[PDB]
Amino acid sequence: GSEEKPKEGVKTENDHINLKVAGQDGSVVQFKIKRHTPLSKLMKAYCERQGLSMRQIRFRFDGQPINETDTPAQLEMEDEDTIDVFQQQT
Amino acid sequence: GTENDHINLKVAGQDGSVVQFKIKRHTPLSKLMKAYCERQGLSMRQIRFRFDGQPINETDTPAQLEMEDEDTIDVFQQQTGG
Amino acid sequence: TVGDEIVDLTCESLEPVVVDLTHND
Repeated sequence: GSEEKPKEGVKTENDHINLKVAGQDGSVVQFKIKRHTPLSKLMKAYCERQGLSMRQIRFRFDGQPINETDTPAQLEMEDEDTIDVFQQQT
Repeated sequence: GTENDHINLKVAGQDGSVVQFKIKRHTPLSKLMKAYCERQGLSMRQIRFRFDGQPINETDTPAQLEMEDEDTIDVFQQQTGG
Repeated sequence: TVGDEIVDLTCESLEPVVVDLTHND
């Protein structure tokens, strides 16, 4: 119904952006996260979303693992950017 | 003239209705627009205030925008950056 | 997606100098 976060308004961190996480390469999710904040803050969203250990899933960013600890800013994420999640049950 | 004191900004609501607002230069326009939202009933999030030809940010300031006490804040509802 | 997004990040904005409001409109 509602949609916040600067629709493509990534300037200089501390200006929250929407983060898209693609899980199991079957669909996508759109998270809203600033940047300077570790991605591990985001990596659990998907979980609370799909029911994932958070630590068990595997995320990625345009050419980066973004090992949660990685903050979007540090890596240079953007609004609506995506972070692919690939984690089997094995 | 004006360094870090107040300055009046004219915010236009796309419909041709602009408003005057004194906002201290080094102050985030988020206040001036907050008054605009106050003036009517906008959301301030669904709104994007553009400065005389210059996308605006809640944190953007007249100084930061080289405005003055005789400039104009342009208003646009959702379209600019954040 | 359909649904909010929890995460809670650092601050959002900073105000160096203060100021009041006005009427008009």
